[PDB]
Amino acid sequence: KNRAARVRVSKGDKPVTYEEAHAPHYIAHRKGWLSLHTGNLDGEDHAAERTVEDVFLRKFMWGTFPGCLADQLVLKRRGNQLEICAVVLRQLSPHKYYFLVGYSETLLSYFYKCPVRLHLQTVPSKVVYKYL
Amino acid sequence: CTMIRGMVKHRAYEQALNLYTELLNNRLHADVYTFNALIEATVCAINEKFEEKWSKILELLRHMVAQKVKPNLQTFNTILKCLRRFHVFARSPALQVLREMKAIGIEPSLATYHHIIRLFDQPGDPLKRSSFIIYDIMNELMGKRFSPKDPDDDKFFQSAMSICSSLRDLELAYQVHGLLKTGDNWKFIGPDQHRNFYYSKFFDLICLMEQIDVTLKWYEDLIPSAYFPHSQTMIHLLQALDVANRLEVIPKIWKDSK
Amino acid sequence: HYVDWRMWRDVKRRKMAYEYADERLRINSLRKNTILPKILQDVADEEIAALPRDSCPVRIRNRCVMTSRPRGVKRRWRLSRIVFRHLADHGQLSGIQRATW
Amino acid sequence: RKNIFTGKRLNIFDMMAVTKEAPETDTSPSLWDVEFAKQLATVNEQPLQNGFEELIQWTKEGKLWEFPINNEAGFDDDGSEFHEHIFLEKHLESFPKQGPIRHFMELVTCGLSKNPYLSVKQKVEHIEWFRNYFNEKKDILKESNIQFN
Amino acid sequence: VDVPKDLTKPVVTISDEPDILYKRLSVLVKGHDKAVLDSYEYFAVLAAKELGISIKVHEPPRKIERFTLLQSVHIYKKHRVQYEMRTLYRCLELEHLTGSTADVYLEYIQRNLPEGVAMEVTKTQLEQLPEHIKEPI
Repeated sequence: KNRAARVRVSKGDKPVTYEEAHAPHYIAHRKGWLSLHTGNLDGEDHAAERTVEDVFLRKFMWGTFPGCLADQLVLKRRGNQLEICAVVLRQLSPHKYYFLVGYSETLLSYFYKCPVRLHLQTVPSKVVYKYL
Repeated sequence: CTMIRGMVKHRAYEQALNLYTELLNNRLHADVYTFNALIEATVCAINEKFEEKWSKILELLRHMVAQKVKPNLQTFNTILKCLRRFHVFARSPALQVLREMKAIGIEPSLATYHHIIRLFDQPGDPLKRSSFIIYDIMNELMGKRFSPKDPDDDKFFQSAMSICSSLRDLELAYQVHGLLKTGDNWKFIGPDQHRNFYYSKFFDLICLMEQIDVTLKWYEDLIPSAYFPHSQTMIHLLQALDVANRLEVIPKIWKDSK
Repeated sequence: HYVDWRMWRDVKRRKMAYEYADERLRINSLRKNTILPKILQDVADEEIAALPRDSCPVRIRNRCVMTSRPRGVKRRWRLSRIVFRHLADHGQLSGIQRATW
Repeated sequence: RKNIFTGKRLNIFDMMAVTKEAPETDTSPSLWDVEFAKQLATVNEQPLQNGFEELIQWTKEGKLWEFPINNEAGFDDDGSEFHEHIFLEKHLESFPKQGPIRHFMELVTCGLSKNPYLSVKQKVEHIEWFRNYFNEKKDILKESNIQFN
Repeated sequence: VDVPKDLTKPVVTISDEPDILYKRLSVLVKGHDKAVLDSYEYFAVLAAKELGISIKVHEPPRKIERFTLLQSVHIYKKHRVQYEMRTLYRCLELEHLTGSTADVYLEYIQRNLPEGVAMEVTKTQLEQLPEHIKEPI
């Protein structure tokens, strides 16, 4: 059986978002890519660099916002601009959210030498697409 | 020059006087900024009356002329700042300094007009004297883009609107706002506190004087786009709405309060 | 703090090869021709042999940049097949999708 | 009442419309003027009101790219010229005008001219390294009976 | 009522140097999403028509690069997963536009270039004969 990036139904109680509820063979069909850059296009270079940067950004935003990210990040690259769009819970205080936004933006901009921006969309709770 | 400027910045007025004496002993020539620092140090050093301070300032200006040192906007800005200490007497020479600026060709900046307005803002009735200065200042600034020239420029609008709120002149407030909303002049609005105070006074005056329809239009345009209203401002808005018997929006205002 | 000592060895090899790349290029260019005298080519041979072993670019191995897997690494993404499959299946890689035709 | 910009003045200064505009850039940058420029900047400083101003500020600081995109922007190849890159025979001065050494150096110079990645300085470095190597190997070259040194 | 009383126009300067003449620009945009390319084509076409630039549009045939990887970890050679990358192309052919117009249009359409879309613009530049080519040495 295929065990890759799938959520197995056990009791119809586990809540899953839209991303988790869809198997990989649905990426081109029901859930667009979580990252958008030109590196993987035809004739374009630096695909590996973009992949490594995306992995580091995901692992860094996951730990910088512990228990706050509702779903996986969305990374967009436009020229040298990098935009991280994150769905976040409303558990933490807004002061801490703004502190983390400023800190993460400045640190990522200085680390990757690109004008990083971070857009947070707040939700009361993790949106449940279905139960498994 | 730099020793005098630093000692004036650190309020070492006696030490600044000693440096001036040493400069005179060396028989060297300072520059315009040094003379401005010397004027500030002389004014702030002692609590003498207006006559001595004004005589010393005039003597320093004549000495600067003798030293072949040309004036600048900083000179008149510091002159007005020093004369602010003696409002009653300084109300007269302020116009003389302004006319000196005009004759030399040194166009007064936003900070110069702000200092003139502050000098005319003597504790008491402003209609007696500020009415002779604020309209002329607005006419001079009308339809004129500005550039940052003096550190106090950003204050101007705030102060102006404050005294505008004192004069209850809706047209003057509109002219001041249009001056602010002309080209890049909005960038001279100042820090967060100055912006909040300016917008609070402006909206309070609008609620007090303007028609309730245009008052609500300004309420939508400025709040919360420009600033978050204070409780007193919302109280004044409620009073204006009650006067205009348009009570139907009172719950909505409460929603806005929430 | 590389993944394993093998990745550390490969990093050392890459750095040393980059350091000695120009000297190797010049000596090899002296060697790889039929114009210069054979004795000069022989002394160039002994010179290039005298260079450190780890400076040879052939010793550089394209390991996965996240798990140090020596084989099954796609050159475009510099990732092993397992890690690349994981990232693509989660959709974290732009453009890459399951192929059905 | 009446205009207040005309009338009696202090009458101390003259009609000197020209301020201290003499050039004094040869002096070292004074800390005082540098710090006063910060006061002026703070006077003109305001927080961003919309995205376009953010982009303008980023471009001014150099963080953003300068559209339309120039793939060679910020690069000048040490200010070289095409004739410097291509015609490298001028550097072949110490090498003999004929013989196997000249032919090999001709091949090297042609290859370097074909190279679009190395800078002119790097090509000169390669040529000079070959020159020094051949100078060091003068005895072997003379034993092999090819003209050099 | 809070409209600005007077706006400031950006500084535009006219240089005595003759403007560059561009016969044809081929803005070839590559992407992974056909709808995104369609929207960008609509944007570029509307912008060019509003700027009075002669523009045609066509779609070069798409490319699909496919590769194959082992599905399992240790040994299941018979079972594989096939991945593909789709590069869809849209070519905008602009004709008879000057250097300043080309620069401003390219800046406008590149600043608004969507993420995941790459651009390859080729500028055919009209030139006159060099001074030394009219007659021999």
